[PDB]
Amino acid sequence: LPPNAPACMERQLEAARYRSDGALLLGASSLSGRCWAGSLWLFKDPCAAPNEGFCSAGVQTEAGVADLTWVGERGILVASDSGAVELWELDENETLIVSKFCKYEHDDIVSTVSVLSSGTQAVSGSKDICIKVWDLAQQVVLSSYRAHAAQVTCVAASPHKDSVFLSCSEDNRILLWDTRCPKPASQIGCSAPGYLPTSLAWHPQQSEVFVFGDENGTVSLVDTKSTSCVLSSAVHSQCVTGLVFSPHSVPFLASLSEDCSLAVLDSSLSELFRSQAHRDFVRDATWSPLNHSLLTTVGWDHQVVHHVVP
Amino acid sequence: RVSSGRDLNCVPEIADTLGAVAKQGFDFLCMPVFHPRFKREFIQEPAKNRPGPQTRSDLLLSGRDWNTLIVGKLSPWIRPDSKVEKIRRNSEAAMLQELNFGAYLGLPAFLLPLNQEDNTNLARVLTNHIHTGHHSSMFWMRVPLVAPEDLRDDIIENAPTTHTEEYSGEEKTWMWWHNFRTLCDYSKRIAVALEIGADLPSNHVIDRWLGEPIKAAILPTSIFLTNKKGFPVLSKMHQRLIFRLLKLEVQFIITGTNHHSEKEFCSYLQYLEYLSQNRPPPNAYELSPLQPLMDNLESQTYEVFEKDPIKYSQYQQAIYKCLLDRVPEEEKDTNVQVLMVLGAGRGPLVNASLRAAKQADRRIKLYAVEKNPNAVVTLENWQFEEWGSQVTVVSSDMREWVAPEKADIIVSELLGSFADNELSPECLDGAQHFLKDDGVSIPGEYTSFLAPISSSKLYNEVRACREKDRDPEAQFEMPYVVRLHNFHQLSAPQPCFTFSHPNRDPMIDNNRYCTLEFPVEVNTVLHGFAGYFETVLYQDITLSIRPETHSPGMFSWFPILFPIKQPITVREGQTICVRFWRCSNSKKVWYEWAVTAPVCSAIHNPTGRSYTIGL
Ligand SMILES: CN1C(=O)[C@@](CCC2CCCCC2)(c2ccccc2)N=C1N
Repeated sequence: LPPNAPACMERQLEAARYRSDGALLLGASSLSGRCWAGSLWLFKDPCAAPNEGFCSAGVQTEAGVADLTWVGERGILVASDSGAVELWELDENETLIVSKFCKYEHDDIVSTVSVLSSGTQAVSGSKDICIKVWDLAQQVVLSSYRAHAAQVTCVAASPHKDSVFLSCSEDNRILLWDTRCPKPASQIGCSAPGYLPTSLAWHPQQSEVFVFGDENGTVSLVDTKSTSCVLSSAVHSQCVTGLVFSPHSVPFLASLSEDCSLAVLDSSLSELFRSQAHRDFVRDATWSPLNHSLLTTVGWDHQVVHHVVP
Repeated sequence: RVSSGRDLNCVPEIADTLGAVAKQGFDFLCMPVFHPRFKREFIQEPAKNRPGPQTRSDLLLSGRDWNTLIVGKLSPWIRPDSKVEKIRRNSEAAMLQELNFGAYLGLPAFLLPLNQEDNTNLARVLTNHIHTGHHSSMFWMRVPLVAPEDLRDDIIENAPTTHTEEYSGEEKTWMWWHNFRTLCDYSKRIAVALEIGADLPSNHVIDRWLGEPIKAAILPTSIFLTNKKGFPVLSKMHQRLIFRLLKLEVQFIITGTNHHSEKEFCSYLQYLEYLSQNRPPPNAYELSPLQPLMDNLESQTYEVFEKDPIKYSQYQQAIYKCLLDRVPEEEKDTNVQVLMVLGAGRGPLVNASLRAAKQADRRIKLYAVEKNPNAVVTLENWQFEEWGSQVTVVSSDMREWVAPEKADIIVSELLGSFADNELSPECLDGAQHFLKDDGVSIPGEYTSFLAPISSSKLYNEVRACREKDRDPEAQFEMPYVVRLHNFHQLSAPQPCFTFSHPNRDPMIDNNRYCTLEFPVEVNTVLHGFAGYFETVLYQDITLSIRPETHSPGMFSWFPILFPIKQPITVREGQTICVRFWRCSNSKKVWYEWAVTAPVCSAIHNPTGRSYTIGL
């Protein structure tokens, strides 16, 4: 086990992210028991997870982790319960995780974070209904937006645009943002109001189309230009918590849900693979950069399952 | 001082967090009983079979700490009125789980949110929890002054914010509270935890919360302004609301992170303590809300009613002026003016009549009439030790007493909340036979007034006065003595009935009936009617409890409240029509009242079944 790393990892695993070289990043939260705090973990060996004694680097954050995102190859952006956005950098030999800044700006729990295309700016969505644009270098808030009426469920930065991003909330609004406009927010999505949006995922090849999951277990494909929903599928029986696209030229869509199941869909949203290995809520998913057919998923059951996608 | 608490949606170490908020100066802490992100499953496998614990132990804090320092918080993911049946059914079980756990810890209050129009199922789950085992537990409903939809920044391109005037739409948050409060059948255990926004709404929206059970006031760090030093302050409009909320003795709650990072959380509390230590000065009137009309009258009850120097200084001036007007300077020593104090009590009017005679320098022959033999003991002891042969104490009823001579001036009063004060017309009518043909009565005129009021707090207090071995609705058919600070007046008071003394009519009928139409220019809920009165002692010397002509320094006379069985919804521009009767038999006197507009109400107290004053 490395120094400064916590003795035991927290039961509920919130995030799983793959670095360019293939290093696995883990986010753990203690949502029960005496302590309600969080911890950051790095694993150079993907099969070593969730074993604490065989990790590259580890650290214990002030409060629980709600969402994570890589800031290059050494930076780690944390969405904390304390209402703070944290930035933790790696060591010269990548053995320690040191805190750069811990700025308390959101009034309630920061539930979602997304780093913009430039890598110098990042967007954060919180339960305080507000959305904030952060300066990762200056360690300050550039703009504070209160466009929604309920808690912001998901914030996703566009793949290659520093001004464009998506944000959804429990007010049944999917907002397409563009900071270049005098009024940056723009209400997009289906014609008639249906079920609340819970997850957002930008397409890696088509920068004008995206996918979203609702609270009823339905995943829908929508074009920002067409602004009319035509393709939808009842994938899960419970709320769609996450959606992640594969690195392939023809991308595969990994669907996550509270029904304790993982699903892999094509481009027409048809079921290709389904795993029920998780005995609890499936939280995060990341495709391996070395083997594009390998998909790693984490849950609140403390399981780090590795899947073989055909 | 300010009774205040800290709101936190993140508590990693319960022992370390409570120590940090106590160091800051907070009296209590609003924290979640279960983790806000910890979404539990209760029906679908295998998430429902999740290994425990579901939350942290009760052993972490002592019994006294859970009972006086911790205010519970419902998890934000719990949505019992969700469009999805699965989320709805799961939220029902989770709400019960969190409410039962809050009752198990013995928490003084539990926070539940009102952030949408439909909360009917959240109302059922709470009403079911209250009707399952009796408890002293309180439920604070988190309701904002302005809904977050009407508070959002106009930054959505294809969805602009409404700039047009919407009088009823601006009051939608009160409708969220009222509909929930109605469904829960006006539970004594359900109160308001009013959340104040960055920009306050129009005066009518804030005035709609007058008379509502507000027990807490939530203030976010975002609403605080930065002064020319770097400390958190509040706008003059936000300060006006704090002064109003401090008078209602609400518990102030601070929410959100420290935006004034160069300072601390203690400065937010220091500004609220600064507002209370420098609030507007109170008056003599300001230094249970309802009490029924008293008929026993003890030594201390007479004493508190005698605690009115302004009342007897006016009575002194009234008698002083009547003496000079009746006897000139030439008849200063040859003419003796016979004065008859009817309802002498413990001798406050008698001493005032003697001080008036010395001031006017005129001869008087006093007769102190009193029915109460306990009060006669105080009069007879006063006479032997101070007054003498000048004052003749009479232990008899003014209506049945045979006077040895006719009176020049008859002095009578209404003291405090005495039930027999309503019988004044009949008492003075049975005493005017031993009054001279040119005789004067002090007071000479009495004029009553009625006003429509709104107080959801007072309505629930009358509702709680249900007694066994009597009508379950008898409490609404009787008048109550209440303070002006509680209720909110809906229209200007109008004359109800007038009584002139001595009564010159050959066929005297003390029975009354009036129809009063009150114009209401606000959206409100009628709960009853407040009664005030004006009295003319002598010429320009008067006493009044009417809010407009109120005599400054008065404390003995409080307004009367006539409640209604079912509260009536009143809209802007609508008129409240009240029908009031003053009924009197040969044995009893009673009041009857009814509402005929906007909607009809049943006639209250028919034949005086619930309340009567015996002659
Ligand atoms: C406080 N209070 C009132 O204002 C009043 C008028 C006193 C009433 C005047 C005439 C002679 C007898 C007494 C009332 C009674 C009924 C309606 C409106 C007012 N009674 C009480 N207790």
